[PDB]
Amino acid sequence: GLNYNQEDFMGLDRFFQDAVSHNNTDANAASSIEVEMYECDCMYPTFAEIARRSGQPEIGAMFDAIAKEEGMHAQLLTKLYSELEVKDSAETLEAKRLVSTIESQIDAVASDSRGLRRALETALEVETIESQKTYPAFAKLAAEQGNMEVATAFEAIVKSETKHANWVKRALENLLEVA
Ligand SMILES: [Fe+3]
Ligand SMILES: [Fe+3]
Repeated sequence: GLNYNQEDFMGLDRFFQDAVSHNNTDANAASSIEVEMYECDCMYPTFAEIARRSGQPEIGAMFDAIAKEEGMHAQLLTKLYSELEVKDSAETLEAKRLVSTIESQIDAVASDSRGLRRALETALEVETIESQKTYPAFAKLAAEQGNMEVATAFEAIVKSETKHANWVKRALENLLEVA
């Protein structure tokens, strides 16, 4: 065989960040807020710039639209936990550093067709994990704990992240269709 799994081109897969599981729903909300704001603030704007600089403005507009919706998810949870003090974990700080190293190479990243391909594939990876695993698990726990309002919020976030996965897949299919 190859003898190893190659890491993705330019480390773009490490843009994906997952919320951390806890026993307590306030802490799951805090972790979600953290990650969703990182995607709103940092991840998706960077993907949008890769798209634009690759000559793909429509896909860039999609990433800008998704970014705003990640902020909506965070703001719903903030409304429910008004007093929470959310801080970036080590892993979010590392991801923000990575974002800044791609920004300072943005021209090279975009000029290679893998830049945008891997950005879309990383978006798909997070939207998949969020929609199918992480936020269903948070919704289930919140319900178990009798926290109906927060369970309902996570169920709405699940719906939205599922939509994003669909958007991203359709965009990937078109990106890769030349004609
Ligand atoms: Fe998200
Ligand atoms: Fe999303």
